[PDB]
Amino acid sequence: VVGGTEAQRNSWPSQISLQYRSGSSWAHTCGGTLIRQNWVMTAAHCVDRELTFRVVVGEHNLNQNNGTEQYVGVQKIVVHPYWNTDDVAAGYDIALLRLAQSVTLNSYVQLGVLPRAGTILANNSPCYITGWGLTRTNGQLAQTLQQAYLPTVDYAICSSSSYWGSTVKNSMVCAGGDGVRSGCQGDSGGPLHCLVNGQYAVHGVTSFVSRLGCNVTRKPTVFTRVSAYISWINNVIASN
Amino acid sequence: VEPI
Ligand SMILES: [Ca+2]
Repeated sequence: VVGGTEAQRNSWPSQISLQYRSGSSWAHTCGGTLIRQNWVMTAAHCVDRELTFRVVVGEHNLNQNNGTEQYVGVQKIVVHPYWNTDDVAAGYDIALLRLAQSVTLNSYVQLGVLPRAGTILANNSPCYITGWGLTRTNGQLAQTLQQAYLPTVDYAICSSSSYWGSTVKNSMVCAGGDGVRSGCQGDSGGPLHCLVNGQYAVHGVTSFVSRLGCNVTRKPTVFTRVSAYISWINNVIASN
Repeated sequence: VEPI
């Protein structure tokens, strides 16, 4: 997260760290949202590699014992059937991970609330991005969870030529684009939490940024729109 | 585009 502030440790309890085994240690690679006690929602591009993944819930500082973490293996990865690794701009950047054990819920570990199917937010809706991603373009990962305020940019504006043009589709949400705040590498897969009717719901799964850099004026961070996939997500969980 |  570029331009973020450190999040309080109990503010976004659905946030997960998705990590892969690297030699004798584990490295953070993407974020995710806990949506059932044994299911996590993340981006399909985060699980493309043939790597061993684990999920960390209740995490705050990646490099220190917080005393609240739970570590769980991934048993099954279900990527959207239309996802195509060579065309991220085509959309469908979403995946569901079935965990090996159910986690225990508490103040630091809660389920993320999903919007109703088809819901679109009005332009400039108040949302926050969270993650341990790079804090500057070509910089380093954050040790502690960061958050940044990133108001939505509706489809009509976001798909205009000075923004993202035809690269953005109606199955995506744009947020930010002020040149100061944005998601960056390592935030992918994580949530975009938006306030609707007094409750924070997860409307986006972080997907991509510009080739010019993370925080670029008029190139808002682009997320998969969760509300476009509610039928698919429910269909997966019900049969697995 | 850059996946992040
Ligand atoms: Ca920790």
